[PDB]
Amino acid sequence: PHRYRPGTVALREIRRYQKSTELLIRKLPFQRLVREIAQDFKTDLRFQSSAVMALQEASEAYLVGLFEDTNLCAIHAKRVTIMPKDIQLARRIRGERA
Amino acid sequence: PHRYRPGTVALREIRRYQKSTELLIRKLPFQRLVREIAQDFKTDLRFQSSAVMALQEASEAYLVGLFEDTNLCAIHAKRVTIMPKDIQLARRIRGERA
Amino acid sequence: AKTRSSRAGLQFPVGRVHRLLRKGNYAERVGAGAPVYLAAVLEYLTAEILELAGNAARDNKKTRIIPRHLQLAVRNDEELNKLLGRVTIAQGGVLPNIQSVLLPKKT
Amino acid sequence: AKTRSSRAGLQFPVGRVHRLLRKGNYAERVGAGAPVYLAAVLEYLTAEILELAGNAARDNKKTRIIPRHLQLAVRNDEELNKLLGRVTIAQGGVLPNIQSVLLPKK
Amino acid sequence: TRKESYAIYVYKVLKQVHPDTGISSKAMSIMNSFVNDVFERIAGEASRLAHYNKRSTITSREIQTAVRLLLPGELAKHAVSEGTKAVTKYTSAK
Amino acid sequence: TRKESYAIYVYKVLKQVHPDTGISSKAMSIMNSFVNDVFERIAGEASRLAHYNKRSTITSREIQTAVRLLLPGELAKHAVSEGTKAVTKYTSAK
Amino acid sequence: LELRLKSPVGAEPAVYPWPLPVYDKHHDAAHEIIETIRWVCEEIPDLKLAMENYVLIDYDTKSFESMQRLCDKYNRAIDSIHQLWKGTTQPMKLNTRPSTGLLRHILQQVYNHSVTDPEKLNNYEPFSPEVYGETSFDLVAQMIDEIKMTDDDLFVDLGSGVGQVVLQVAAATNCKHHYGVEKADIPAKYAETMDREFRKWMKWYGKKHAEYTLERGDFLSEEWRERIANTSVIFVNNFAFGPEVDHQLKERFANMKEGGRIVSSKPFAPLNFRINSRNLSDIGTIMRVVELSPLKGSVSWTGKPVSYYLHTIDRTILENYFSSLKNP
Amino acid sequence: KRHRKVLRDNIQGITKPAIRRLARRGGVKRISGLIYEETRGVLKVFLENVIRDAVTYTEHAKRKTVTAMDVVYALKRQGRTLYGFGG
Amino acid sequence: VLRDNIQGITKPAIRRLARRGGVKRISGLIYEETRGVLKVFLENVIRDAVTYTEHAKRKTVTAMDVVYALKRQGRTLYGFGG
DNA sequence: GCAGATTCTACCAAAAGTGTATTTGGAAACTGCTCCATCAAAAGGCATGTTCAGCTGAATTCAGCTGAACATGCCTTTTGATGGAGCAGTTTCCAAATACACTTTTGGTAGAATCTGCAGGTG
DNA sequence: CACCTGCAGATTCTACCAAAAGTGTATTTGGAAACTGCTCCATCAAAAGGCATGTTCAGCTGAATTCAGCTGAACATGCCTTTTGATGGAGCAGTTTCCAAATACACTTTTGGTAGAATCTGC
Ligand SMILES: C[S@@+](CC[C@H](N)C(=O)[O-])C[C@H]1O[C@@H](n2cnc3c(N)ncnc32)[C@H](O)[C@@H]1O
Repeated sequence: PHRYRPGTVALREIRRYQKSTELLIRKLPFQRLVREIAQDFKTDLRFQSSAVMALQEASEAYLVGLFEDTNLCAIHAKRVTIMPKDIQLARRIRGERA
Repeated sequence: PHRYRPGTVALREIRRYQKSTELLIRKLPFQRLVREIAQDFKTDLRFQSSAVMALQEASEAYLVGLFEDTNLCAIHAKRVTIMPKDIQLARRIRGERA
Repeated sequence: AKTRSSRAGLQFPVGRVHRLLRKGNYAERVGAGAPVYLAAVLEYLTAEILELAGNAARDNKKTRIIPRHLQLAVRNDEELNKLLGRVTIAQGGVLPNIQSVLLPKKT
Repeated sequence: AKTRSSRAGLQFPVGRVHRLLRKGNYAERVGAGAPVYLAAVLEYLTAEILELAGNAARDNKKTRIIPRHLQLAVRNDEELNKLLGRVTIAQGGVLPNIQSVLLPKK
Repeated sequence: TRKESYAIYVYKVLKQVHPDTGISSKAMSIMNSFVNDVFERIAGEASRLAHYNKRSTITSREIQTAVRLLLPGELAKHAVSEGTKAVTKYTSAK
Repeated sequence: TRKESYAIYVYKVLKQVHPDTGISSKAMSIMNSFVNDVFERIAGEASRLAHYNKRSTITSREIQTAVRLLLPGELAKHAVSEGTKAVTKYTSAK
Repeated sequence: LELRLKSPVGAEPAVYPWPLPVYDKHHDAAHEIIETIRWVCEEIPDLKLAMENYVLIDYDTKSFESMQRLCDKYNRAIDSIHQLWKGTTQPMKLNTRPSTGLLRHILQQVYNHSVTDPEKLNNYEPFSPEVYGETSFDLVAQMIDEIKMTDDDLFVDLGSGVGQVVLQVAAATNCKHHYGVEKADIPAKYAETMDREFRKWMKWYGKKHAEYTLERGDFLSEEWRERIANTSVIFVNNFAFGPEVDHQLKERFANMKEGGRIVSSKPFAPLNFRINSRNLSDIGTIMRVVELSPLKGSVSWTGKPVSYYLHTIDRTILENYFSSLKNP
Repeated sequence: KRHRKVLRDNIQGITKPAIRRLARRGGVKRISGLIYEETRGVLKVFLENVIRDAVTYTEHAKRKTVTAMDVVYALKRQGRTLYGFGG
Repeated sequence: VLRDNIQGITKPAIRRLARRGGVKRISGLIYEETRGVLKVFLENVIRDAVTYTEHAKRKTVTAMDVVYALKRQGRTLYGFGG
């Protein structure tokens, strides 16, 4: 049985997703997370569907860009595997936790 | 001939400079640098004294905070010595390079 | 009669821009040349982004500009990338870019 | 005539805040309570920083607040530090802080 | 030509909070910068709030929402109570 | 209530640069956000500029300086020429 | 007294006075002495063997004695090579093209002797045509290699500065003629002294050059419209001359005959040229454009890579526009 | 209006594969097992912050519906300007 | 002995800045890197300051021109007016 | 001991507060109508959970060599004193910006109709 | 990846028009322009406090080596998101009424800022 070596498919996935633009988090699950969080802030809120899509476009752009920085932090440490400490260093330098 | 080990005095200086607030770049040389850069944007300019001082307070605070991030990057790579690649990583994540 | 846009040789609406400047509470007064200059700049920046985005669309064998083309245009252009450095273009995706050390083999 | 500040029980100048709001081109109109509310907010924030700054002068055995004390008060206070996260206090220096890994192996 | 600042009012507040504490010129200039800075942030946020809602007027309500958007948690809560208190007191006075 | 957008003007310019190229509604929405965004940025820089200089009028001169402050190198140069040209022409036509 | 470095061919030796004249804070007579000696060592195997004698690599720029022991070793070594050159070994041929490291050095030597004060040429305020010419060696080499020069061609440098680009092209490639025109009086005046000095120095080193003229004129003029059209290789330096000037130069590339190539540091039209329904004023209706590779080792003072852009006159662009308009 | 199901633990709807995909778009080739929970925590903070401000704009306008514009303004305030939704 | 101005920002001055920044050991290459970074910082801030100077029709860069420049660059500075 | 903060007298345009009359933004009131929440049903795109082992991260060891500490010596910076380059305060004056009444043009947009780029599947 | 079919999204017209935008007098005034006084900036001299440079070696960086076990790849299974539709109605948003509160002067009063003189005090 044929097997690509570890990393081969990962690289293929990188090329595929960097070529496309569709959102990567499932839509309904993201909508529920938005509603759950909003509900804890204020009860009985309604949402325009484009308000939830706007939050999703912004959340995914934010996460993709944070993973780029995280990746640079792992590579800086001579690793190719991102780890919680890379995300933390990236957020600290960005002033998100500084 | 008494001799402090490598690092002992460095640590001593960190403690000393983190306790004080005086500027650390000498004034005249900073002023010359400022005038030279400005001359490229507009010739025959004068500077209020407070203008140069504000530029120095801002420039020094910028470099000191950049050195803090640089230091976290060197430490992230398991070093205690900052290198150019550490400053570059910090600036890129800050979005000054990105 | 003639529009202030025609007198200035512009496609963008000088009248509209003058109005928006007044309603925006930017200053007590807005001179006549302000909206002309501003409409001109907005028109120029939009010409620039559409020039590059239409080229990205052509590069991708498409005749219709979509958000991805606006993003490729902006991100592949040093100055537009900086001007929009803190802006997110919805459905724009990102530029293909794989860090070298992650590629296989050697040499 | 009683100053608007006294009527509001404030030290900060309501009249001046109203004037600054009007001429700042923030809106065509400015209601009567806006400058009062805003002045009170500015007074409160001022008291908060001077309160912590004064405490820092005290800890340092000083009776006069200097920039260093404002910096120590702000950077040691989680909320003020975030409010002023992109502000540089001239002659403030930084908080004493050495990364643990840099300390000698006692 | 007059150069206005918040210096005298900052000083009155200092005396309320620390009666026997003074403040240097440089420190006062920092406090003046602070007050002007917060004034501008709050005012700008209030300005945007009214424009977003197509209102010609910045009232205590826009100042309040601006405060909740700009200040961190506890600071916002106390600023809001201080502001509400001052407008109440003010409104109740011949 | 009628809601305005720069759409028809963006379209006119699109046709000048790329005659046979169209634009999807989502891209046009992005272009409308872009124009509004830059308008606000330039207008705000102009406003502050005028205030800093105690001027109650925003003239093409404040727009030009705002443009120089806001735009990166080569874009500022070209924007400046286009605006200057538009004003000189405008003023010649009446 | 003085320091003398004698010619390998027995042209006329180069004389450097003592005390050493300084041209600027980065170029002095001493550094020219050291550079000559390295490059002559590289051309003549035997010379370098004779430079092995006595003390070597303990000379320093200043100190009469330290530079005189090097000069004196060189002058003896030249004599020996001249006696040898009467024999089985023959003179350094003047049909041999120069190598890139050697060519760079010949222009550097020449430059210092024409321009006795380059800092003054470097004071310009950005955004005007007075902005002093000259380009890095690497860029000019990129042009020479990629855009072939043939002996059916004519080379012209609009805004040549001191004319060093023209000179470099003429020694390295042949053409019918090679020219430099420069507007601002000071760099053009120097351009004449460069043309003469360059010719003297090419013989001196025993290497081949073509035929060239550096001319003092104004490249932002009517006469030069015709010069450009009957020319087929245009190098033009511009970017920091202002949009106003970019328009007027563009108009003159419009006058150019089909086939013509323009090498510039300015992208006159987009790379990917798309039609406009008002390209009756835009230069791109008559040219294909592609951007040449940025070269690192030629950074500015903002630290930006310098590019050149290859534009080729092709009227097919124009023919297609017109046909689309004839339709319907 | 009768009932309305309780919302809980929806952060788990941000699955391991979705996070892997987002990291791939970000150019990531290998991922530690601890990254998924760390990313959920970071996304929750991001969302709480933007949603808090957006709802603040909603309440100020005295509406009960969070609009795309309330989100656009909230994003803009946070220095995350978003184009494409009226903003 | 001459001296390039940016070189006036000396190794010792840079080390002190680094010390206040908590730095214990420094690579020799740091000094030039720092100079380059500082120049870019000053070019960006001074360019804007001078833009405000010229708009005001002045020949003197004031503290306020600098304060406004720093503020628009997201580097708000307290203590010099504004 | 002293640079810098504090106390005090005198001057006054600038503000700020009070009084009067007019103007108006936007709240309540009623309501048209978009679009949000929600239930339904179907199904396949994906999430989940597992197996297996490639190869990565983490540990350990070690030697070259780069930076830290430091002693040695002078040149660039800091400090204090002095003509003017212009930053500002004042006065004059018009080009140009509100304010206001019509008159005309135009960008939206509601509704129905036909077009056309390319998503999506195939080989 | 070029070719080819079905379709949602896009560019194609008709008619209505209030909101724009523009054309035309009257009235108002912001700020360019010129002259000028008062700062405070540039520059020079000299009293003053680091910096440049070469030597020595401690200990750090990074190369080489090893391996436990994490994490990627592939796979089986089937859940739940997605898609297509419909519907009640919450509530957003349009329209008219109309006062509480804001703008708009005009006038009286107080007040914060500035300038100069001189004593006081934290550090
Ligand atoms: C960037 S400099 C050229 C430097 C040199 N060509 C090089 O490549 O290094 C541009 C030159 O263009 C010249 N120039 C501008 N307009 C010109 C004109 N109309 N006729 C001749 N020379 C002109 C200027 O005087 C200026 O020296």
